[PDB]
Amino acid sequence: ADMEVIELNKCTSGQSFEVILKPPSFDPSLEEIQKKLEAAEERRKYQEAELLKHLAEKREHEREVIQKAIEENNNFIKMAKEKLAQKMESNKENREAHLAAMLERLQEKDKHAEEVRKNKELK
Amino acid sequence: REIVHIQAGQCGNQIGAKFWEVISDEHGIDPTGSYHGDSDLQLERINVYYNEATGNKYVPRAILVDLEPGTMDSVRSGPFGQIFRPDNFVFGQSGAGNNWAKGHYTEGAELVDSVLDVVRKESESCDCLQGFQLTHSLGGGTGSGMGTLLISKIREEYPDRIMNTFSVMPSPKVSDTVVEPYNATLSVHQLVENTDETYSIDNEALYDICFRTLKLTTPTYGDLNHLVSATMSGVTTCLRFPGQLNADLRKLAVNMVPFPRLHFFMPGFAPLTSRGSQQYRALTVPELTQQMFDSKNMMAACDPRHGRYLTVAAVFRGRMSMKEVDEQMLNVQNKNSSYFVEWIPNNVKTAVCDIPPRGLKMSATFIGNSTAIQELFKRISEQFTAMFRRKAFLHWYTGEGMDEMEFTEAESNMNDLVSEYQQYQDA
Amino acid sequence: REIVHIQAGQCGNQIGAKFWEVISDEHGIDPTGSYHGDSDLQLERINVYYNEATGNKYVPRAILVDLEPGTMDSVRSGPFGQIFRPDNFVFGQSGAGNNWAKGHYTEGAELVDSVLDVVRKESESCDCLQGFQLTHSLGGGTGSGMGTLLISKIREEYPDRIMNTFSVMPSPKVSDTVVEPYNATLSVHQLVENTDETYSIDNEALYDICFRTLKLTTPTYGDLNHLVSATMSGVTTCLRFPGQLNADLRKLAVNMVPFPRLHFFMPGFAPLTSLTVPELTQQMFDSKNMMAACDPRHGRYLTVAAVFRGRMSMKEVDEQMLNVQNKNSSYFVEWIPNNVKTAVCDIPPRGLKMSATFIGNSTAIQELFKRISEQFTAMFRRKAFLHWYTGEGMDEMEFTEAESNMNDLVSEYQQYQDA
Amino acid sequence: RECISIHVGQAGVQIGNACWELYCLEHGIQPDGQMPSDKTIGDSFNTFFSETGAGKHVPRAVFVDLEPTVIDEVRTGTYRQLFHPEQLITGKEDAANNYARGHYTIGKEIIDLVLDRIRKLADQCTGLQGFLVFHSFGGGTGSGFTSLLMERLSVDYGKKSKLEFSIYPAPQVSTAVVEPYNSILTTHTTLEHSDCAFMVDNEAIYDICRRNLDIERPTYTNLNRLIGQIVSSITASLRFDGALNVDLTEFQTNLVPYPRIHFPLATYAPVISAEQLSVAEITNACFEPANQMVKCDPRHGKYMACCLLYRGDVVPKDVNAAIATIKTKRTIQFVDWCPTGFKVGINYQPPTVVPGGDLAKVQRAVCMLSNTTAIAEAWARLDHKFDLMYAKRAFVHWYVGEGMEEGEFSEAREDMAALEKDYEEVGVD
Amino acid sequence: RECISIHVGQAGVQIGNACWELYCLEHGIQPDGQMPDSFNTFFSETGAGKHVPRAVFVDLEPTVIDEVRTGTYRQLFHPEQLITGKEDAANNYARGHYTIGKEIIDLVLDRIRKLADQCTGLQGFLVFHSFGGGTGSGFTSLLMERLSVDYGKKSKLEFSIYPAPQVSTAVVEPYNSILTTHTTLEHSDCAFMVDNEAIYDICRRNLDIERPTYTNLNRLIGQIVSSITASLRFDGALNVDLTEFQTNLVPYPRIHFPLATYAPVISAEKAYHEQLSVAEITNACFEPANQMVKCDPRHGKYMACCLLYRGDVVPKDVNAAIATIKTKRTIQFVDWCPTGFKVGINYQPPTVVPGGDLAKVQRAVCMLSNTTAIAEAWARLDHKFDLMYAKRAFVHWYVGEGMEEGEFSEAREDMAALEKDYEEVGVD
Ligand SMILES: Nc1nc2c(ncn2[C@@H]2O[C@H](COP(=O)(O)OP(=O)(O)OP(=O)(O)O)[C@@H](O)[C@H]2O)c(=O)[nH]1
Ligand SMILES: Nc1nc2c(ncn2[C@@H]2O[C@H](COP(=O)(O)OP(=O)(O)OP(=O)(O)O)[C@@H](O)[C@H]2O)c(=O)[nH]1
Ligand SMILES: Nc1nc2c(ncn2[C@@H]2O[C@H](COP(=O)(O)OP(=O)(O)O)[C@@H](O)[C@H]2O)c(=O)[nH]1
Ligand SMILES: Nc1nc2c(ncn2[C@@H]2O[C@H](COP(=O)(O)OP(=O)(O)O)[C@@H](O)[C@H]2O)c(=O)[nH]1
Ligand SMILES: CCOC(=O)Nc1cc2c(c(N)n1)N=C(c1ccccc1)[C@@H](C)N2
Ligand SMILES: CCOC(=O)Nc1cc2c(c(N)n1)N=C(c1ccccc1)[C@@H](C)N2
Ligand SMILES: [Mg+2]
Ligand SMILES: [Mg+2]
Repeated sequence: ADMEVIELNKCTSGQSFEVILKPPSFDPSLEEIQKKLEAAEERRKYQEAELLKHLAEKREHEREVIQKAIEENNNFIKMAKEKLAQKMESNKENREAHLAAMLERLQEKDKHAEEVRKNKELK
Repeated sequence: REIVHIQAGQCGNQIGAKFWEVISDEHGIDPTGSYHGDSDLQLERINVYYNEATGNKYVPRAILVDLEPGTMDSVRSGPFGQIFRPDNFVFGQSGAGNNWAKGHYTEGAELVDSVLDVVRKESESCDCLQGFQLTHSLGGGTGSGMGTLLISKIREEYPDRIMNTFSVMPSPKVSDTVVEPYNATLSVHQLVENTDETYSIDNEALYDICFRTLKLTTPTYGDLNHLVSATMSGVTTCLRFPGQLNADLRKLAVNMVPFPRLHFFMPGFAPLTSRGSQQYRALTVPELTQQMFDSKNMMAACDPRHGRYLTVAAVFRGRMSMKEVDEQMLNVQNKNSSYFVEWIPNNVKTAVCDIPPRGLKMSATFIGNSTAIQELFKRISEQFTAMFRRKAFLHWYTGEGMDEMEFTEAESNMNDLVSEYQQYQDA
Repeated sequence: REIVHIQAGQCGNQIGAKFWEVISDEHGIDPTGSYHGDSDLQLERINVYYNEATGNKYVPRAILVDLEPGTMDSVRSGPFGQIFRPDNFVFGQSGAGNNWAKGHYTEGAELVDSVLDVVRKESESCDCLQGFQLTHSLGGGTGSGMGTLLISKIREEYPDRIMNTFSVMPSPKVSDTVVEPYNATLSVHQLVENTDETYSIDNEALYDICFRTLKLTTPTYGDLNHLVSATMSGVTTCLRFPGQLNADLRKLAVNMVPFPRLHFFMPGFAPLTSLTVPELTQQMFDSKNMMAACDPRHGRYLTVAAVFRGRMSMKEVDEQMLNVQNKNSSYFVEWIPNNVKTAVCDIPPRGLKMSATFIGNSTAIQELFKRISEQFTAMFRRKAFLHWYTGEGMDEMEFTEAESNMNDLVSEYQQYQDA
Repeated sequence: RECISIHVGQAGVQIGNACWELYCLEHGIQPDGQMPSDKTIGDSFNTFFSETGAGKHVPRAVFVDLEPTVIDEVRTGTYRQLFHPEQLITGKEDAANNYARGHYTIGKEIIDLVLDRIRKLADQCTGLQGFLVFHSFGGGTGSGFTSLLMERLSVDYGKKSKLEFSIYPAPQVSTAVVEPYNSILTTHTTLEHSDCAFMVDNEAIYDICRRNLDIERPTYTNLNRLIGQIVSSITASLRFDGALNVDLTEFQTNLVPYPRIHFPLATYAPVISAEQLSVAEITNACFEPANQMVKCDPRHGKYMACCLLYRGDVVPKDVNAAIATIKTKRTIQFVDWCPTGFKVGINYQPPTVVPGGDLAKVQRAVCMLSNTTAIAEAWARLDHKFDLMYAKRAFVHWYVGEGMEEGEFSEAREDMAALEKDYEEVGVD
Repeated sequence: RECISIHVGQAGVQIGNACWELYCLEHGIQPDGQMPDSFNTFFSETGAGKHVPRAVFVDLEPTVIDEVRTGTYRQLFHPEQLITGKEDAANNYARGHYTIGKEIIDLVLDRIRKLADQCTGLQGFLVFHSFGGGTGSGFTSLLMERLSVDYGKKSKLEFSIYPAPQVSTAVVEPYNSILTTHTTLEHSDCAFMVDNEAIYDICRRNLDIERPTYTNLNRLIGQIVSSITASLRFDGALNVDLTEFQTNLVPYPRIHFPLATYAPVISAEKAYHEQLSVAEITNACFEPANQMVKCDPRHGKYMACCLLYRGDVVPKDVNAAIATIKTKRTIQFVDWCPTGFKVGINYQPPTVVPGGDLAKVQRAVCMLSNTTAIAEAWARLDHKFDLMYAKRAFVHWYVGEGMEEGEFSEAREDMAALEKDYEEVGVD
């Protein structure tokens, strides 16, 4: 706009200068936070120590499954080891006095046949 | 697996003889020695009926009991005489009486132990003894009375193994003794509690089969034993022959008896006669089936009409095709469908062995748990208490060492068995 | 920086084999020895997939798990056989069952510790282990059940490092076991909480890509693996090749997953079997060429990566890349801004002058979960074949505990059709 | 890995002898045990045989019966060379067509010995799998010893599964009336100790021969050759190693959805008599009530798990479109809640038949293992006999006799009633 | 007096390496350090032969720092002055600031303190770093917090690389910029943003480069930076010392961000056309094309304006040239501050990188404007950030490494309030 320069300095390898054109027209850093950076680590250290206290969780549940299975299995063997031999010693006991129940009928057609000749040798 | 044979009494023994010589033919044995025959089967299952001794030799597993010499030296002097091991004969000496008690109590028990002493041998010798069978009369003491004892003493010693008899139910027509009813009722009692199966054989039948069905005028104890002889081969075959069954005798019973009492098979046969009559080859299968299922061809006098078959086995003989057999067998279960029980399902099984009997190209034998057997029992108890009226002949047992109520005590045990078969006219 | 590889299960393993020999070609390695090829690049980033041993030698960083000999002596007897270090093989002996529980609980945990023992000593050997990747089936136990276990035991030991899988989601058509739905739903749960990215791969797709798209009548497990083999080379390349990316694997994940569940990239490929740029592009963005059985139509793209291959002018590449994002502008989300980035490495694959691969985080993946969960509840219904796991020591409701975890992951993908 | 065959009972034994025979043809073993194929030191068929000594190839089997007789014919006709004299236990006295005898009376005595002679064979096995128990349904030792075996095997062997092949009994070629009791007895004690169980209806086999083989009235060894063929097509998967069905679990993980429901229905493909069929046509035979293996009708019961076991010259490229028009022509028939099946098992090994046998050499054969609810038809067709007898105590007293309980009968019929119920309880929604 | 350069982050480092290179050309130092007051403003006369840069280079991978101890220049630094750190920041601020930062910061901070100790009256620091992107945002932020504590008055000038969709790879970018820029801004003094897009743009129009490289872009930024730092390396009046940077450029504590514009970018291949007139180049500075951050200052008000000339120029020319920038183009000044133009002449003709892309020019111009239209890119950013955080988008990676859901809220908060100051400077 054709202006006048306010010459502001000259030295070895240069020259500065303002060129005002049309008047202007009248119109705490803080150190304490090194404890903020181990506040951040306050919550990391918590998170990973929880997908651990929740993971060492899904763990000794595996202990169960793995064994609360085997422990339900032999639960069947030692149910069915006597669902056998206590069904089967109820059997040996059952027949044997159904043999006797046959034989003690014989001693009875027998110790009567005896007493009916001791009655012939008396008639 | 192995079976022994007790054969006691004049009637029991003269059956036994003919039986033995007929089956001895089928396997082919010299009156003494060993095998003579172009067949080769025979000997698979000769094991079962013949304990074999040194040299060549084959000797039956037989015990012959009688309470008097007479009828034992009949066998030894007759047909297949000296075939039986000498001291397998248990002699009698004494009376027989034709009286149950003498044979079951006094003169019987007098022997008995000596019989038990042969059986105990043969059976204890026998490598896997399966069971015994016995033959005898039921009216008359030495058979009916000794045997019913034998069996009672046979069990108890052998609970274990299965028992089995061809017993001869006596008729008012064609018999010797007024008393037989008394005799029978007493053994019938005995049997129904100590045997596992009991082939019923009426002499009423046996005689009737010869005059109604043979024209045979003077029927002996000869031609008449002849039938029983045959019928008995019939029944036995499949424990002694093929390998198309396998016939455990136990299996055989379990599959024949529903109810532990009532093991009273009335038997029957295919063809017949011996002397002046033949068969012009024509035993055809069909005419062989509605023949073994004809009552006028039953070995007990009943009539498997009134009274229904509980179970029924049949076994066929001869190189004939069974592709017809099941198909005739079928047919009769429709042609007479009414008179099988339904409540035991597949209750008539039939099998075939194919090496014919003496003579006869094709033949059939029928085993038969018919509650029409009630017919037989109810006939004998009909003349029994017609005797126990004001207690007639009874006095022979009165003193022999028997009791008042003991007759009645078996009059009753029968009268139950009667109304138990009528109880199985079921639903 | 360095990555190890776990390859477990008959399906997991026969994939792993094909993968390895294909990438082993790209770098050029003798069935045993070392480099043979006129190229020179290869070896910059061969560091990453190959721990090298004495003599000449190169040996993969590989662990092979199975719960029975059978399919391991298939690799050792087959193509690039005796390439993997002898005792990097973890044998099974026992049953596998085609049953999740046996592999995740009983016969699995029985081993496991021996596997952990190889990994621990490859990874601890490894100078800066960046992460592991795993391959395996999802319907059938030794893979889906052992692996889901492996990865659970792999984290916890290595929280730290990032996990990653090519998992093969099974189909009702072309499969062996009635039960697979049960198997999958059980691992889907597992994965969605323990992996950082998971390449979904339908056999429904794999097969379909062969009969609608290849005139191949009797599709093997051979020519069908072939695809995954390829698609897997595609995905990996830029952690293993140029230096125009640099692809931390972590960086790679952070820039691919918005929300910590839902890392379910359906992939895709350019050409097919035993190519111009435009016609390469509008083919990798076609469904008829996706690796999950989806249709990236009903469901919008979350984030999307494509990797291009072949000395070609890429000035054409983004000029076609932009084009898809306008001729298909509706179908990517707005609320993540520059959410479809691509990169180009120029060393082509086995044969094939030009090629491209598409990793795609698409909510249309919900379509695949729904489809399994649909035949899963229809089975857990009157509590069907469940009895094979009943007595294996698993819980009645432990199924329903994963059945629901899934139905969430469905209606989250659905909850990201938002505004 | 390994795999032991037990055959108890006259029927079991002969089915056995007639398929160890057919195994032997299939794997090329001359009777004496030696085979001139390079497949022995001690893989492939080692599932069943053991490479014992330096020459022979003994079957991993044990044979038990309570008579000799049947076991006796093995130590008789060539094959006499094939087993170890140990592996065939015989037992003096018979079981007599009676379970009580088999389980309690005569069993007690021999079981200790058998159980241990099995334990010999399991000890020459690094990782044994399971047992195959062949046995007759009805009939004595077959029902009763089998039952006792399984109780015990269940105790002496943990996981180790058990597959039974039962011979469901048939009026026409039986002899035994008491049959039904025996089957409903065993089947009750037996079923919680079993894993999956192939019934074989004698009647249906007798049937096949009378229609398909032109045999007038067919023998036992007629029937056995047929069953021999069927079993060998089932076991086929684990003997040559199949491209599916390759272990006992995932063989059957396939077949039994519910613990109780074991009983799959089998159907053998081309039974055709010497003195060829299309891949399509044979598949379209499997679904024909005639060619079935248990007399029933699955066109009206629902299917709930379906296998197809092919054997011979087949490209899957065929199997498929053949199945396709099994669904657009015939009766689909699927349950409320399980896919629509068809695990398909290809084995390239062409089927061998017995040399002067009844059937001919076939190019391709199919096998279809279906778990349909219509196989409970024969669960009642049995029951009804049992009911209509026990109603009168019929044959009971033979059992109470050997030692059994009046109430143990009640109790077994109680089980079928409840089973017959589960099977009805799987239809629709 | 003295003056230390810090370059954190892949981007920082390479911008660095490509302008230490250009410094080296300008002051005549052969790579080895030896060259056969003044420019001691940047280098130190260490030992008897060499001329080590007063710099420190930090990154969290090796890789990039590794390239330097490789290609000649390898001779130029002290092995100490390049800190590398094993594991990556992974495109994520949290990681850079809190997780992976913590560990290395105590070391760097001290290795800087070595360089400040061989200096009698140190001035301030120049921090080169990428805006978006991991270590660049995150470590920088932590650096500045700490440099602010360890160094009193001593001012800090930052050169940020405002990130651009076409040549980036990262989606999560925006978050990282808005994050740092928040913690960073109360610890900074004046800050030159550099819009990759705008540079990518210059090359595509002005250099004929089809799809330009990073090392393409860097040579350009190298040139611009070296025209800014120029004042304090040769010493010519105006910007003798860092203090003055702000005194001329920042009227308000917050408003740091000046807009740069480099003059004659023209490609050898055109290197012999009758070169450009003192007038015409000035008349380029005011061209949205030749800008340094993509926006439009023809509509935003200017509030402080510098022209930094370099080469053969008599001020006589400059003037009447400016005169008809007024009577032709858009004046555009704020309510209350003169009408600018503090003009800087430096006689040192501008040197270019030898087999580079641009040519040896006789005269070049540099225009440093503090316009309120540079807040256009403050929003073009924000909007991305907004439209993501709205869905939590990528957040969980952060909460993950250790951060606060609410620390995000709080940074957008700052931009919101800034974007406001920047609007609040128009008229009255
Ligand atoms: N399919 C078939 N069934 C048979 C065979 N042999 C016998 N049976 C049947 O076997 C069933 C009875 O079982 P068995 O083995 O015969 O009798 P077991 O008591 O177990 O054996 P035994 O010692 O002979 O009594 C009946 O249904 C007969 O039909 C055979 O070879 N094949
Ligand atoms: N101008 C320029 N920008 C770059 C350069 N390298 C990366 N960027 C940009 O920087 C942003 C990513 O910043 P980076 O420096 O790569 O991230 P960083 O964590 O600082 O570097 P890393 O150590 O690799 O993580 C993206 O906008 C890139 O476009 C470069 O060499 N020059
Ligand atoms: N069929 C057959 N029955 C006979 C024979 N002899 C007699 N009986 C019948 O059976 C009854 C009893 O036989 P018997 O031998 O006299 O009895 P014993 O005292 O044991 O000799 C006889 O009274 C006849 O009814 C015989 O030769 N064969
Ligand atoms: N593509 C691919 N999938 C397979 C392969 N083999 C089996 N599958 C599939 O994976 C699922 C079962 O995996 P499988 O390998 O049998 O289980 P695993 O051995 O216990 O891992 C089924 O749905 C099959 O369709 C194969 O080798 N390649
Ligand atoms: C001393 C001889 O043994 C006897 O006294 N009596 C005996 C004879 C039988 C019989 C059975 N139960 N008891 N059953 C048979 C049967 C008929 C058809 C199919 C199966 C078997 C045939 C063999 N004959
Ligand atoms: C185990 C091997 O690799 C993975 O598991 N996961 C993986 C691989 C990627 C990938 C990504 N996100 N995840 N992204 C890529 C990419 C494409 C465009 C821009 C940035 C990256 C290409 C290089 N490959
Ligand atoms: Mg498998
Ligand atoms: Mg038996």
